Amino acid sequence: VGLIPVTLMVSGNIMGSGVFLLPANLAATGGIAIYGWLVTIIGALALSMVYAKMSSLDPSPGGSYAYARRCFGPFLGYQTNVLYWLACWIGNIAMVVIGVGYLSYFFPILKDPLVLTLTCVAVLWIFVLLNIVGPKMITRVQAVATVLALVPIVGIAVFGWFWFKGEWNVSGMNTFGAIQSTLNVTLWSFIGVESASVAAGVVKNPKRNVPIATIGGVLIAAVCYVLSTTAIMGMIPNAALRVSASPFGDAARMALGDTAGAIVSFCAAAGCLGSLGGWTLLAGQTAKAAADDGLFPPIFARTPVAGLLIVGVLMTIFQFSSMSPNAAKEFGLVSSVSVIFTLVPYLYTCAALLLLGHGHFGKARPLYLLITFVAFVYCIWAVIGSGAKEVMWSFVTLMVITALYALNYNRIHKNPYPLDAP
Amino acid sequence: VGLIPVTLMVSGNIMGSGVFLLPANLAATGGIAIYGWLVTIIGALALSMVYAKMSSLDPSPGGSYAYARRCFGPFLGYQTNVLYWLACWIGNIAMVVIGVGYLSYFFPILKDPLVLTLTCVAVLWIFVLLNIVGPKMITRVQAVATVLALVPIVGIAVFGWFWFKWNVSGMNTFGAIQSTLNVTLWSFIGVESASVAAGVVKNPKRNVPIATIGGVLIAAVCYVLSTTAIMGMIPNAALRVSASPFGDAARMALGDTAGAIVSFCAAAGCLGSLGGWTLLAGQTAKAAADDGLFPPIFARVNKAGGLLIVGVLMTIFQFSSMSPNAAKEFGLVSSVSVIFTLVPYLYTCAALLLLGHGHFGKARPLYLLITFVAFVYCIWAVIGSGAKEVMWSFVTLMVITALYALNYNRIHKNPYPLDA
Amino acid sequence: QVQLQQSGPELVKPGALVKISCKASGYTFTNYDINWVKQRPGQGLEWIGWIYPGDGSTMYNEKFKGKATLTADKSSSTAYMQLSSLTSENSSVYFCARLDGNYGGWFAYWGQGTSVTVSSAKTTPPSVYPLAPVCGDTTGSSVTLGCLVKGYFPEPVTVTWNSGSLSSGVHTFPAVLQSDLYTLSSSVTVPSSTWPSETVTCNVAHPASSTKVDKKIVP
Amino acid sequence: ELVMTQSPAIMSASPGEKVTMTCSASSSVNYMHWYQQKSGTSPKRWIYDTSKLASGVPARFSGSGSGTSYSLTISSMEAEDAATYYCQQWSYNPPTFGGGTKLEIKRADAAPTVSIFPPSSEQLTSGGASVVCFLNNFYPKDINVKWKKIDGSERQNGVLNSWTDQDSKDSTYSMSSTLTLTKDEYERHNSYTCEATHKTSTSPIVKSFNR
Repeated sequence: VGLIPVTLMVSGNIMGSGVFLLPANLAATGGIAIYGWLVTIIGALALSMVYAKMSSLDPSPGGSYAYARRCFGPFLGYQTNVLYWLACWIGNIAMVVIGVGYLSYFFPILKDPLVLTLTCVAVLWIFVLLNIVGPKMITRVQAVATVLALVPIVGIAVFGWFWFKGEWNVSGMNTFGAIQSTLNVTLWSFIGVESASVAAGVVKNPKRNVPIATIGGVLIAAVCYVLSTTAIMGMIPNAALRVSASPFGDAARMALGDTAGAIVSFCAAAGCLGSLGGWTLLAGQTAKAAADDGLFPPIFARTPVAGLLIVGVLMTIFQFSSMSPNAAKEFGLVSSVSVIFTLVPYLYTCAALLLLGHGHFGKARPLYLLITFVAFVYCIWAVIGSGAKEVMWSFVTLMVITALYALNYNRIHKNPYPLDAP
Repeated sequence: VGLIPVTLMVSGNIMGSGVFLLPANLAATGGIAIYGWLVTIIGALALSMVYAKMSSLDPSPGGSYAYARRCFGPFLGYQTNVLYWLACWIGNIAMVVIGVGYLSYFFPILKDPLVLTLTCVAVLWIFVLLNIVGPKMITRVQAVATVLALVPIVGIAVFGWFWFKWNVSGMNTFGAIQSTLNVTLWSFIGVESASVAAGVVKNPKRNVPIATIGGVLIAAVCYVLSTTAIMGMIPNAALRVSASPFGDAARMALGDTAGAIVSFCAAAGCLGSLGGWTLLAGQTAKAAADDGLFPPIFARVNKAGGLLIVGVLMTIFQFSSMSPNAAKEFGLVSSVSVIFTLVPYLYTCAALLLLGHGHFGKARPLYLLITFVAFVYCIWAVIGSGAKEVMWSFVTLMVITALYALNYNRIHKNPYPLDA
Repeated sequence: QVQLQQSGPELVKPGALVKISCKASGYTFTNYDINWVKQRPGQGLEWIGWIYPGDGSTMYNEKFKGKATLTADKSSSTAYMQLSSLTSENSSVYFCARLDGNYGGWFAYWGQGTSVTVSSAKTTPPSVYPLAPVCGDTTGSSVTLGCLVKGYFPEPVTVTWNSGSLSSGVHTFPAVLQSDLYTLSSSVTVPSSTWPSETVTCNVAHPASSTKVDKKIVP
Repeated sequence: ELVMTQSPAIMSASPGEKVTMTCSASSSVNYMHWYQQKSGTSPKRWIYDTSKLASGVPARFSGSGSGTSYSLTISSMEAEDAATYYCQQWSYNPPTFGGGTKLEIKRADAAPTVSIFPPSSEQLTSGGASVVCFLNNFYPKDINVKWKKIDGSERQNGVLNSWTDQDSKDSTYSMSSTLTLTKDEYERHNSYTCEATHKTSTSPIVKSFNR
């Protein structure tokens, strides 16, 4: 509530790494990389459409999870919840490290292990508290931090004056196999949608504001990306093998003049902590939506949510079991698996806008039937282009979820179609 | 129909590689390997229980797929069908290669590429025809071939006289047994043969649950009374079999001389399981077809199985793997389908709980535990299976889902629907 | 709001079959199932089966055959036949019903109900007789005047006092058949000063033989 | 084949009294559903998922139970509450309903207000004769007539009784006894009496008429 603070969240929850994204992508060239932002933005825009439409037909508590529930039943709803709930706070631990690693990286306040681990846990509860007492208040905070974090990116254009960069300086491979290696970066840079969908229930004035923020935030972060990754791969820190090594930041203050004292990392650190609260917000939301139904422990619904702390207690437990102990083999990899979890809800939501809203089409049916087919292929490629290892455990999680469900809802479950009786 | 020909199928569809299994497992030792057959047989027996019970409460067309349908709805039923249907015939192409590769390997009739590829396609339709006109006739064939194939294994015990053979890669006893499961967990992908065989099978609700436990307990004895009767003492030490595929090695340290009649029947015990799987292929296809899920053609007039659509595909995917250059990508697929088979296994367990939570006894905790083992069983099997493979199993679910929401858009029955 | 309403008719002859309909509105006909239940004379209700306007249908075992659930997407209604009807299988008003979802497991919307008589007795018009009070007047406080209606086999009848304006102190009694003919009675109570003046007329209606006869009560 | 067998069959309660009807079950089920059917009309959703109240259902109602024993209850009874409640299940196949629990309102016993009527003109002018007797507004339901009475002799066959359910505005009962015969028998005799032995009085309240 209302619209303008939400449209910033939908975009903010995407750009928790918009400032650093460029260099990591410049490795696989940056000239024929823009020749790849299309495939990404097109597919990603198709997803923003689906969620925008699905939310206009049903402003839910809600999902995602909600849409999944209706579409496929209780099982896949319950499942959609867990996966997404985990991806929310498990994805948060990597955001504090990098978040704080932007404040104490340029001063440099403090750096050592047991020193940074405490200020992260500290700032975590700093946002866990803002959520448990101010849905409007937390949306204010993010709205503030995301605008600050945008100052640089929006300030970068300001184009003068690009200089023919490496164009296609990526590893020797056909233009097709070259763009494929660029998607491994761009496809995952739009895991910010559905922020309004689950934000519904709150958000207020939904059915309109949500679908608007869903397309707004995306079209905002879509411009930022292609009007930032271009305004740097030409001409500030070229050639490719100049940024390909060092993390961007102070490199934007030489080839057009800013001096420094770099005030860049001072706000690009808030644009990572501002997205902290937003995700914990969603965490408790999907948890409540589920809790309010026969699926997922009741405590997560108790006026915002009181069990918002169970997320905080866990985020801290999984903060210590990754920083202090040396390995870390498990804490380290788990943080990347949760990212794939986020793709399962994305999937079903599409299947939902079809299976459910096959009536409210227009019938501009083929047009809708196609947009959902793109968003489908989008999510599919994202998965494929993601090192085997990671995916393997996403699967094993489904494996567990399933068993975990049939062992907790044994009799509470409503079977279609049931047995006979004798 | 009736029982005795089916109990042999449930076991036959497990031992399509029971004769070769030993050596591949001897690599990771064979002494502390028996100290691993327990974990396997226990978990695998737990699965045979679930299916035996689930089928006694509902003799279905059927699944698996069927149980999955009731349990979770139409979507997961439809999905359970595809995955299992594919795993049936995609798993068949590797059975003809190895099957024929047991006849023309010891004579040796013929060996070359475009020569073996033709006799496989030939023997494929040889079983595709036996199925499209004789469910009893095909069960006769397998019943015959599986008994023949058992002659060696059952004849191996005959124990005299074992000789003291953990020679696996340096690793704690726990990490040593884990590497043994990568062989044993997957050696029991033969269950649920009777469950899907229901509808046919006749006299079900009893015969099926009996064959489900019978076949397993039969192939469970064969394994542990064969892998032991060889890792002691015929071809030891470990690094004697660890290199060469067993077969003629069982005719020196106790047995008769040349002319090995072993590979002559152990080739039929691989072709006899050919028809059985195509049988199930058309069965799960029909069961699904007979419901709103899966193309209608797979259910027709003739009182048996569109059983040819499977044959047409098995041939297309036979050529696109032997004659053609590449040629590896379409070879990985043959191993992915194996994991597909684990998804039905999963839901079936979830079913015997979610559905049959009444007919328990209530010996509830006892049932509630058996299903928990079979659960963990299927879970480990998946984990202990090189990332790559699993990744594409997931991508298949990805596709299946989209494939469904794009074909049953309006036919789908939504719980709970929208509004106005 | 869901409507899901059906048809009043009709009488049947043992052996022959009936086809009842249930036209649904307020929701999309093809999103849910359509159920049928059979409730014997003020007794327990017996489920019959559902039907998906999308395609197929499930039917209660007990009543194997003897009925086929059909439907047309177009008219947004769903037919329902009773195959080999017999004298005793007579409704037992038949109800159509839609769950609130689907799947499982409780009916949120019911049809108004369809009464079905399966007898070979011939349809007969009623015989409305105004009942005359009471022998002698200047009597008590208020007067009770009746309205008999004997002789007919088509079940549904509609007795009314003053077109439904005099609906107080009226007691209409359930019909009874002594021999393939239902006979019914009804009463109405009004002050002693009311009836003599105004006219209390009982508008008996019987559509099954299309016989509307509205007698009036006079001393 | 999962039997519901709910009890009591019929019961009555005064306004303000606590009512409690149960529902046994052949074998264990999860969830039971309750509907409220008033006078033959189409049932109404009342209790779904064992303890969920429907849209309009008042707080006064509540459901509970598990396995084989479920039960519907009401803190304070009300006139409206009067009806038949049906427990039903869908936990197995087929779905089934209970025998029903018939709840009636309790009111102060009242004596009949008997009226008697003659064969109307257009009945004797068609070859028939019927004497009507209206025993109205009484409680409890249990009442017996008196086999009419013609010239002291009370006829037995030709008697046709039909009973009102239970008036919704006072909670009393009504009863209609009508004696049909030939045009001949109605002029043959001349002393007609229909009595009423309702247990509010040990002495029959009688009405008679002569031609």
